[PDB]
Amino acid sequence: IALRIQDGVSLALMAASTASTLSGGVDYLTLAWQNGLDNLNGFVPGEILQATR
Amino acid sequence: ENQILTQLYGRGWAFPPVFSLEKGVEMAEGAEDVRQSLQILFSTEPGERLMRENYGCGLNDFMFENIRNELIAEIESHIHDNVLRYEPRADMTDIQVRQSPGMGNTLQVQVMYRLRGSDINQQIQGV
Amino acid sequence: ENQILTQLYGRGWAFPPVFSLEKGVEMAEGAEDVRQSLQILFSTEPGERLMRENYGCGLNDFMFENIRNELIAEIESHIHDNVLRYEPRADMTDIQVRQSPGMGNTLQVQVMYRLRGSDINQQIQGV
Amino acid sequence: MERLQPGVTLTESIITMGQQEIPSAVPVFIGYTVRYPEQSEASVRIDSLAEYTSLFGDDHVMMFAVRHYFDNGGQQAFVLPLKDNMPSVEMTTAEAENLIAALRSATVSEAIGGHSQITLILVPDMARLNDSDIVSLWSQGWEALLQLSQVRPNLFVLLDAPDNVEQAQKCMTTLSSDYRQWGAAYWPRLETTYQKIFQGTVLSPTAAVAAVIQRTDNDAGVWKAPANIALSQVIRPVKSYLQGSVLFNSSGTSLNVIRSFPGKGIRVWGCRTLENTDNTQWRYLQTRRLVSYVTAHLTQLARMYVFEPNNELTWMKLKGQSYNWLRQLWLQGGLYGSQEDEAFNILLGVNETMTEDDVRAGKMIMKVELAVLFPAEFIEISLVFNTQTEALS
Amino acid sequence: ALFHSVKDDIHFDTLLEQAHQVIEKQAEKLWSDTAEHDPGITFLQGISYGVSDLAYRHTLPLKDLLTPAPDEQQQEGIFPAEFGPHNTLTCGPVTADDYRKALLDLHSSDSLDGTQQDEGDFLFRSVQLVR
Repeated sequence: IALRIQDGVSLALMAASTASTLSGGVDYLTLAWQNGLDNLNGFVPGEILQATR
Repeated sequence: ENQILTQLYGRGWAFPPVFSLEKGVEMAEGAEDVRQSLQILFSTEPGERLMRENYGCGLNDFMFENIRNELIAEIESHIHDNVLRYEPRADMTDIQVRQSPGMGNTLQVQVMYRLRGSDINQQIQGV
Repeated sequence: ENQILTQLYGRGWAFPPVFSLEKGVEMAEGAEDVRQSLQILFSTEPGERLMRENYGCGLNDFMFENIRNELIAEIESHIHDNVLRYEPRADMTDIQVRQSPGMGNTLQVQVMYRLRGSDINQQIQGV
Repeated sequence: MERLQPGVTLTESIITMGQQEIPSAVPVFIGYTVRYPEQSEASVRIDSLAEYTSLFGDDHVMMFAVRHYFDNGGQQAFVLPLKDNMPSVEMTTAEAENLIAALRSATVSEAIGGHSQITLILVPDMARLNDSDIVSLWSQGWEALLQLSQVRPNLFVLLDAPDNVEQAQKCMTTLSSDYRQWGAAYWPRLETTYQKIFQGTVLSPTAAVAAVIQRTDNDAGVWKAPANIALSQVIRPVKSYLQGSVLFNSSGTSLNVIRSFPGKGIRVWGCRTLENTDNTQWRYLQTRRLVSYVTAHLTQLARMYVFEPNNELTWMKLKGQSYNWLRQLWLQGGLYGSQEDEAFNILLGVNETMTEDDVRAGKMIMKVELAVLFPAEFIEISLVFNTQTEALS
Repeated sequence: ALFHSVKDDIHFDTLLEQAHQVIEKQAEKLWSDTAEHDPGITFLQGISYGVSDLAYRHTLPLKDLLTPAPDEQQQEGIFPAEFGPHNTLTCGPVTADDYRKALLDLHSSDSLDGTQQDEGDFLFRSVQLVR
């Protein structure tokens, strides 16, 4: 999955939206590890995240 | 305003979180925790709690829709199964939804609730 | 025109196979591989691939037949279950088949598709 | 790949989508274009962006409003271009007057008032003067726009508010037009996902709201309020939501705000016209658009028997056909009544509405009164405790 | 790869279970309602997510933690170029044997001038230093 962030949804909130179409969503740590996040809140709202399983 | 109802519902922080120099943080005791536990739920909307993603009454997703008997019956259904999930200590007993006589746009909901396990009136207002 | 969509769909050779002196063969990247993977399928007819015998859209086996509402509904059925077999990365979302206003014999099909797993618009045209 | 021989040859030309033709919600985009090639007509109808870019040029501020209008779900629109030159990167004060003087001109007032298909107008080029314009220049543009919606019956105007909060409160108070109920102002500029995701282009908000006005007209009719519906291609409002909490006034003029809900998208929040509530009935946007929907559909019934003998017969054919339509609108949930004499009423007789000279002058007088609904914008919980009335089984 | 072994431990669900056990032992009488409504837990859930945020930054790989920001860098990488194995393992020429290792190295292109930098063998085919 590729996801477009929008304005102050957290990583804890965005990793719950992956569970709609990923058969049990990715954890908010393992979502941050796959994208190579420097921080848990280190995403700009324009950035595209990727959620593989 | 007794110590018995504290043993059924516990002590927690009051929702206006005002801190005092004596006794620390103001504690909401037993019969008043369950009222304030309903005031927290109606005041937050789902998604803005940090990790508990679906916590809070979503009355925001149906407003700016016209007042009819089908919107009113959707509020009483939504406000009933939401207190069942996020309030185990308060059982609802009646919902009255009606639009106010003064201003026609606003409509006022009134939730009547009893506490579980106990039929003890509150003597007067307080905390 | 980012590196993220390459990770979902991969890099492949562009269907106009034009070779350059720098960077070798021109590579069709992630969002543009899936468009060109549809351009290869509509452009080949089944039987003229070498060992993959049944690969390609057979729109040749129903042409020179008269334009009616029964031919149009047979194109939208054929063009739907063919993209399902030979294009796993692009999901179809609408087919519009109509005959052109200028020349009455030719009819123009329009396939609207989204890519799977991603809702990311393309910014402007290119590659 | 033989393109002249008969076969299956793929082309790059984009053909049009099957239009649904929503009749009661269709916008004009009156702005500066770079090409201006159309030589037959005044204002032309576009259907897609790829049809627009061939027909009005590329890379301007009015294109990104059309491109964002076709992303949120709008399917047909008109474009009336201004004939003057396209402005600079920033708008100079000598040039920003040339736009508002072209909005008061009869060259753009005759194209709108002559076409009679458009139901709401909007300028996406008013947010171009949001930088380096200098406060009253915004109000000189709003008073031009609300006057432009007076040329013919069914017209509305969606209009841009200034991003600066002091400038917004001043232009709300110092407007002073007598036609304020035909407008609606949506405050923040949207940062869409078009280049120059890192620096998305800042955009007028009204191009997205005209698509969701058209989108809520398709399913829930004109009587439904266009607020609380998600916007497609936007990242964020460029101003914070908490900075604009003084824009809503329940007693004064209230300005519609675009909110960002976490987990729920970017949403329109508020359906209010520009209005100072001294017992006004056209307070909400949906009330002004419903009452102008029943004028523009009772004129289509009353046009059918102009030049008729004006006896007692052709009134009962008018009192019968309009009663049968208003009841058909009332039974769709449109008019706030428990019975039909509570929802609406019409009167037409020779001793009720008209005099004996008005029959001799040749006029019919029909008096349509109709009730409307309220949008439920505030909700108040009460939370009372009720073991008092359990009443010992 | 410190992240994959600690991944179950630096977590909101397991740091919160640590935090409830401090409350349930020490303040079980005065603070008896730890449900998801009260302001006491929501302050704690804000903090125990901030600690899970803070402890995630420790599990980044050590080459990416130790690099500074690109505005301020000493010229070569993580350890300075004086600290490479060419200077940390090698010792000075003190023996007659590594006098021979050093004198055998000298070469015509190492000269600062002359002979158009292409000609030349090493300067000495053998040397012998002795008392």
